[PDB]
Amino acid sequence: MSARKLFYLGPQGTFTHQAAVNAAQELARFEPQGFDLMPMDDVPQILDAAQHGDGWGIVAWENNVEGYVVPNLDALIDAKDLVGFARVGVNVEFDAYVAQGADPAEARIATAHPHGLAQCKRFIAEHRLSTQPATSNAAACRDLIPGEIAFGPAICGELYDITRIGTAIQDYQGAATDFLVLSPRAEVARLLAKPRAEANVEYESVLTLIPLVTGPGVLANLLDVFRDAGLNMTSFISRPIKGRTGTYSFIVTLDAAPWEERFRDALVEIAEHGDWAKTLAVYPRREHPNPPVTSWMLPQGGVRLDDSHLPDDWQNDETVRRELMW
Amino acid sequence: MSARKLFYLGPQGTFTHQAAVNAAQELARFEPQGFDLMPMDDVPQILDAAQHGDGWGIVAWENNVEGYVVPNLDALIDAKDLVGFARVGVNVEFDAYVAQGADPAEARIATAHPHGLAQCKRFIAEHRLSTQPATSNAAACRDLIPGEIAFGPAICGELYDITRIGTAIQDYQGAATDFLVLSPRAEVARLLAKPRAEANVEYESVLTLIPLVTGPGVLANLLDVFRDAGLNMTSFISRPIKGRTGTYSFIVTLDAAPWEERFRDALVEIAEHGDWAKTLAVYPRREHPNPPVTSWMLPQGGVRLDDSHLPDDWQNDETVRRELMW
Ligand SMILES: O=C(O)C(=O)Cc1ccccc1
Ligand SMILES: O=C(O)C(=O)Cc1ccccc1
Repeated sequence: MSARKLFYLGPQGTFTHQAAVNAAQELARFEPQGFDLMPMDDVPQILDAAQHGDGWGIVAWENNVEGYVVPNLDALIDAKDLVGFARVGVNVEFDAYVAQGADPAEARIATAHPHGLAQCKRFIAEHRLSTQPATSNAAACRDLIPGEIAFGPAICGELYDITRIGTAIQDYQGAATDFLVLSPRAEVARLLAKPRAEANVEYESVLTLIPLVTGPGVLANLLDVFRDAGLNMTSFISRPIKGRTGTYSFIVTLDAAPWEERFRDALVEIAEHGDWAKTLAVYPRREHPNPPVTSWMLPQGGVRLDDSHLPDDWQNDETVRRELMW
Repeated sequence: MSARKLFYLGPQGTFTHQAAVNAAQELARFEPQGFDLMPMDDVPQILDAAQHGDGWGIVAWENNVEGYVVPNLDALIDAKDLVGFARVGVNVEFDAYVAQGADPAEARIATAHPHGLAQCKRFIAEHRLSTQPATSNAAACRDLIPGEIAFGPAICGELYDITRIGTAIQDYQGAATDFLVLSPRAEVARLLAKPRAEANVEYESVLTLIPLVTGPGVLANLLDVFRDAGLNMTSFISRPIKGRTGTYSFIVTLDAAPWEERFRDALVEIAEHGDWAKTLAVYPRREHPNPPVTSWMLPQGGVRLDDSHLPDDWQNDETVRRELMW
């Protein structure tokens, strides 16, 4: 009858804690009696407790500015019995805090994890603060005393007796981390019985593929399979297999559920070629902004030709030579 | 007549400082009068000074455990006039240090950047140390006083009056970061005149490609071009174009120089399709370990069939259903 435990990277107040709160909200219907959010010291302990069946884990997956959390990716790849079934986002915003009762004019020190101080340079500038490092942004907000300002997640203001003096004060606008919720596979299959039965098309999957061949053409031959099946991808990365340099796996995120016939037929083809395959996550399809190509702002330099009216002798232009280095 | 300046992420003692030392050695023949290694506060300042023509920059590129340094990747993508021309590695090993004259039995505190303490857990355990955070591992070794042990790069022992008591004491064996050396493009083209003239095949390139089309098949059609040209890839990642979600660029690392005819003909084809393209780096080809496929150790679970003798009704095996979630 107990609350479903949701294990996240501690301590209390981290962005991963916020992710757990968000997850508990979106997943409320799966666990009517609610969730018990439990901080853990690290990610391997989270996976272990999830895989033992004590509850669900939530782990940072991808940030749009910093990329994948590669150790988490690698750990999920090699888990014996976990799969992702929800993907939740947390905007990376830092608030500024003082110890309750402390006067902000008297703060001379900014405290946060060094990566947090790096994201709040302007604020530190504008307030003439020195910097002191903390083990985490959250620990900084926990340990606040007068004469300091801590930078941390919005959630810290809920958890500790601290006074918010600044909201979303970080330099960069628009960074966000996505997190996956993880559970043993049989449990998830059951949770997915209805959409699987309804052949619901509104799902995304994350898949790892290892063609057991090397050399030119291996990835092209693989991806032709997804093309010919009409499967759209939204993220792709190559990784070594278990840190071994010179080995190659591929992790794809696609706009399909593995029960869809086109997906099924792709995987049959890939598996019958001998490639190793594993589905790492299946979760409801997020709605992607689709800014049109004609509105895409391209990076500086580079070569771009008008495909319907090509320039003459374009291959020898000095600027082309520079950008392509040929 | 001066030393060539080499700008790296400060302060003195960082792994990036070690990378600069390594770079100065491998590149000694380009600058007979030697190098002046200059620490800078951040990467954008490094790129700026490189692009202004004050000297060369060196920036962290990819770590095998943590992946690409995505902000560095993105910054190079958008530079107006920089290209990489050397790729140097630094093994991630931490040494343990005490203030000169201090007795190691009396150390009660370990100091490092939190990511450094996280990589040296066992040592901290085995020595009954509490932990204190520092802004960087290097800063920890700089600021050493008795009763502390700092964890930092080998180079710290050269730069500060500190006594090494432990060598490569970190938990994980075998992590390494590669760094790129950057310079304006005309300068690099000149540096590459000989191998370009000799049509030297012993180079690798990093390339960013942006097909100006969306939907299924876009990447497959692109990569078919590299297949048909016999170009082998060793790394691949998708990225948003300038943080914009729903836009897509691709960054490939390949075993060819852009002057090679097969490479040239690939890029002609890609450019005449309308895709935007930019070469981010060209540098001597590193020798890749090529462990044979039959020796590849695969991750736990997953589906792998014997391609020459397939199992019967394999698509309905309970274990298959679990690993693929269909
Ligand atoms: O080819 C497709 O499926 C596309 O949508 C392009 C793509 C491919 C892989 C990652 C991101 C975008
Ligand atoms: O298809 C090839 O070129 C391969 O070598 C496989 C591959 C592709 C992309 C990144 C790493 C390996």
